Amino acid sequence: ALTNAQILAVIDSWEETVGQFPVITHHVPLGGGLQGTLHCYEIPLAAPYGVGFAKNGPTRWQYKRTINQVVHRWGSHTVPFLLEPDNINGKTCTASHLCHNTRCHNPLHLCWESLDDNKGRNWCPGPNGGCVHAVVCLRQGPLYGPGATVAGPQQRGSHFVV
Amino acid sequence: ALTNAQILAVIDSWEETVGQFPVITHHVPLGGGLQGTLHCYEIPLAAPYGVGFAKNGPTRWQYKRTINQVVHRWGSHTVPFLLEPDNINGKTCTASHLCHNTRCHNPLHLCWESLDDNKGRNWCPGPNGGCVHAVVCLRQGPLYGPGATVAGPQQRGSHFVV
Ligand SMILES: [Zn+2]
Ligand SMILES: [Zn+2]
Ligand SMILES: [Zn+2]
Ligand SMILES: [Zn+2]
Repeated sequence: ALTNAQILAVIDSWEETVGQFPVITHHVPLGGGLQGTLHCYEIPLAAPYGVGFAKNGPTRWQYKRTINQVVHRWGSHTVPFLLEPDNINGKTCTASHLCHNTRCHNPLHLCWESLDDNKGRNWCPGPNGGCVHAVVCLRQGPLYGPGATVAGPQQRGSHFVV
Repeated sequence: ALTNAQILAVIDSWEETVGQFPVITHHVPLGGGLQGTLHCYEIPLAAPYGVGFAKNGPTRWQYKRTINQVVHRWGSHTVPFLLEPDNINGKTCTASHLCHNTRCHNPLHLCWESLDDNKGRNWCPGPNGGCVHAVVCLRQGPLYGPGATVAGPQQRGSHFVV
């Protein structure tokens, strides 16, 4: 439908609008006890969201542009990757938040990968704690740690061996 | 509300029956380039599954016992933890497979924890690769690794900073 050149124009106007989103500066764990700073550019909570942006459900938004009378819509976080393959290993690529902040649309905080890869960064030790993700994590995952397991492997008799 | 004695009887009968489940030896990644050996006790693919066991949907089974003239049913993997709280402050406890093998019912391969703790093990480096789970993993998670990220963080202009 859209040529690569038209797509580039879409990504550029998207970057300009997102660049005006209010910035939140916060400190995050990088792994191994090291602290770092991130600058998230967050989409407003209420209209005005910025030209082309609109809510798309509970906590999702989409970017919409009408080109040559045809209406085009994209998930709000996906625009930076419109020229990239949209699947890998047979899995649909998703806009993954390295900052783990849903409202953030900073392209420096997003990557394009499968939902599984996306989900996993959540338990990742971080760039400074052992992260082995080829496209390195920006911070330690929010869910990383010992867990809260209430009961471990056990047996009353002697029927089993590990 | 079964007495403590009745519950012990349920676990004991469960253990004896699962103990007669065919034992499959799997060699799995431990992390750190090392491999280990696990003995999974797998529930048959079709009837007969074993005394007290029945299919409860796809890839799910139930264990039933008649106590005081009443049939009781539990998820086939939950029996080892019948004496433990079923939730911590509302957070539902789940039978988590440390061996990541659904058909396996080896109690030495199961732990009792929340869905999040359960999910996170999917990406753990393993017991020899840096696992930090309080209740240590028996192996490296199936999804652990560099991942397959199509595109990483990047911006075209200079509207953003990390
Ligand atoms: Zn961010
Ligand atoms: Zn990582
Ligand atoms: Zn097993
Ligand atoms: Zn672990």
